[PDB]
Amino acid sequence: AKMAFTLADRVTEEMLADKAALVVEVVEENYHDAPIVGIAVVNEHGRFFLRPESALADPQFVAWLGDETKKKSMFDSKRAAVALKWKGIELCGVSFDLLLAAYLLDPAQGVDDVAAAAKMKQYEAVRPDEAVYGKGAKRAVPDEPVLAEHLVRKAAAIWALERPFLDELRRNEQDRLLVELEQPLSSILAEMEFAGVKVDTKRLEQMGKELAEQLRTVEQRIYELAGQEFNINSPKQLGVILFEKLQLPVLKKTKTGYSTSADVLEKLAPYHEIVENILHYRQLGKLQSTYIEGLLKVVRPDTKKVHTIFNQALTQTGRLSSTEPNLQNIPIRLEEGRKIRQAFVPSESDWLIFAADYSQIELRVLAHIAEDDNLMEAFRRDLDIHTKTAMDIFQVSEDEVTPNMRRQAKAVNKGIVYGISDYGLAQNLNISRKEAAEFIERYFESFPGVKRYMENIVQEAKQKGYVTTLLHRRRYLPDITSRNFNVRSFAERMAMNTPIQGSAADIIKKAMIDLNARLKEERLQARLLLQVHDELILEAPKEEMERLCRLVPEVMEQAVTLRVPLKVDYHYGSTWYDAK
DNA sequence: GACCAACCCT
DNA sequence: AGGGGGTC
Repeated sequence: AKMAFTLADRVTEEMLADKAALVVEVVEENYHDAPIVGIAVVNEHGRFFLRPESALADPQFVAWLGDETKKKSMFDSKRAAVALKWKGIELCGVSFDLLLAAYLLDPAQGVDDVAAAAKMKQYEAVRPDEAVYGKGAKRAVPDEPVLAEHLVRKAAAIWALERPFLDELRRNEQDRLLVELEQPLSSILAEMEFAGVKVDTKRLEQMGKELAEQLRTVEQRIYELAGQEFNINSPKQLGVILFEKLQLPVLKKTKTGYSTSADVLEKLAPYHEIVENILHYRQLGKLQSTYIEGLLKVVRPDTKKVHTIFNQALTQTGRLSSTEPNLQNIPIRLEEGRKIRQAFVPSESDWLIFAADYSQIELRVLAHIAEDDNLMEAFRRDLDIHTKTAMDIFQVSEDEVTPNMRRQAKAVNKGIVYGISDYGLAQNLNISRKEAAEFIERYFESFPGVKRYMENIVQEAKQKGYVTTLLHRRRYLPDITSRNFNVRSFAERMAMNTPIQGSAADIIKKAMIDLNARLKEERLQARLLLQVHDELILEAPKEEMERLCRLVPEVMEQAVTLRVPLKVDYHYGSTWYDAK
């Protein structure tokens, strides 16, 4: 049903109204220095398609994109913004972003294109991107006539839906969450990704060579112990050597057949010398293949930086997500892996990396929302919460809390936050189910308000159909009413966990917005680089380091007021690794 | 190209 | 709790 639209040869004044639906199409998944293939505008005066080359050599048009008074509605404005930044062009005045609007309304829907959003409000006059571009190897930009129609249909759909979405957002009391939190956050994220993080490639390469040598050493040793040669990365091949040939005990079974997971092999270490070498092999293999080679692929040879993409509209809890590369899972737990962080360096000379992290934010949030007196009081005293929990479940004095008692108390705390069952805790603490249920029972005696909260929250999700966060983020949990025990059980755990994890997301988001405002007021050159759930990473001049030590934590700490204080720790140094 | 099993992070 | 090579 051909939609009417002008395929313009040049930009005209009536295309630059102070209110428009704009589509700036970037079909590359990774939008960094990626082409723009089409522009559509839809407004009071009609519907228009433009060609980038024309539209972007045009001062009038670029002035308009840049103009903050001229208000745009879009879908995934960060994608457009970053693609335009790589071309030296600024995008401002995005008053409404449908992708973020749909995301707040229902993360479960998985809305990843305009069509998905449109179905939510019964609008079907737009095609799914995957249908116009195909998928995988057949991904292709179409001919002008087909492209032109699709862009305009998305612009047109954005035009039609903004009011319907803002109405529902308002009804959920999520309108401020879109306009004050997520949409501003999108601009800060656009800057972060474009700035990117500088990498020392020679430092990486050297590490690759050392690993290479060590992998060969341990690999040969494995063959020698095995008494033959086999592919160690092959489950089928490794299982045979471990369980048929060396006759090691079959502790666990996979769908495929044999389980060679770490927690399994560690149990088998005593029987044979070959097990410890294999775990080590894999550990090394993992760093070489994922983190050295995978990183060296994505470094941009020109700028010497990696430029991640932060997904703002993906997780079910309101958290961010990072890809190409993921900088939110760089090794930190074992020193061998941790060293990788020495490869991440400031972008200018005489600058330093500055890391700031919240301390036990999830448990602090639980205390606040649960209103547990015993937990509130623990954090007001600034105690060690795991040592404290140990004391309370084991009924002992600080003097008597052994490292094992702590480790155990800690596991209980995570479990409460993830809302696990006696079985899950038993699996984690490697103890009997009865013992696990004794711990939990003890925990709830020590913290009755937390118990009260878990019961009440499951009941509220049952009554309302969703659970909310502090800043009115929302998550629907249909399965909570399901008659299957396992499906219902999982729903209840989400019921318990989401307001904790989700409210923590909200807090750090606000901190990021607040922090940005302060950095500008202060006219500081410091800049945000990464966010890893409970921490922010910046780079700034050595001269600016002392000020940031006061400023960054103050801003993060005052983001919200709760019944307990928030606590931030910081460090800085010449590399990410040294900011410890 | 799609799954599985494995291992990285908060 | 939430994410991010081998085989057929």
